[PDB]
Amino acid sequence: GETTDGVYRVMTRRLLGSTQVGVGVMQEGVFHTMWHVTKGAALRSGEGRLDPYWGDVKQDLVSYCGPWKLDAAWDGLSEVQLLAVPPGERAKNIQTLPGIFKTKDGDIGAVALDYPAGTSGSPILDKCGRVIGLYGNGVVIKNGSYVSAITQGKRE
Amino acid sequence: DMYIERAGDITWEKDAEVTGNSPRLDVALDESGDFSLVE
Ligand SMILES: COc1cc(COc2cc(C)nc3ncnn23)nc(N2CCNCC2)n1
Repeated sequence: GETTDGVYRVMTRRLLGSTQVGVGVMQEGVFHTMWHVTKGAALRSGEGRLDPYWGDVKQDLVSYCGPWKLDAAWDGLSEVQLLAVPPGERAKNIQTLPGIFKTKDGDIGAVALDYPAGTSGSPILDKCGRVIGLYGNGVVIKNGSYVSAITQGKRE
Repeated sequence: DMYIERAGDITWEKDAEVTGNSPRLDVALDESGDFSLVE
């Protein structure tokens, strides 16, 4: 199948038409997305099959064909870019300064950017182009707007 | 059956659109992976 590095749409035909349930990242032969996008199910890449290899519902992450490869981290200081991939619309970079989720287990970056639900799993980048985490697990705040965590896994 | 379609190279774009605010929020993470606003 298509093993090429880059950002990919996740699509289903089980609803009406072809529907974008979310987004993902291919790197070093491994496909990375959020657990709530696939719920752990297998994926088709043309003739090709992708099988789930690692996942955790609490981190809300899943890898396919191999272990989690994305290890870069927000430095706590700089702007970043959401490589947003909205349903039926073209990829598109958005630059933002992250906010903070304060938790009982320590602090994580947050991106206050609003997109449809099927944008879930769109990658966040640092200035060198490295993926620091996935967009699309977070909270709805006062306004009615959405804030996502910068969700990142661990590389072995 | 779900399937994947390539949508872009992962690069930083100079003169991307710059927007969004940067809230500092207190949040809880449950066993199901749901974040919630703690106030
Ligand atoms: C792009 O990723 C996502 C994921 C989700 C997940 O769905 C919901 C629904 C509700 C009722 N409250 C929620 N609290 C946290 N997530 N969450 N929702 C959205 N959005 C964008 C803004 N409009 C629509 C909701 N985007």
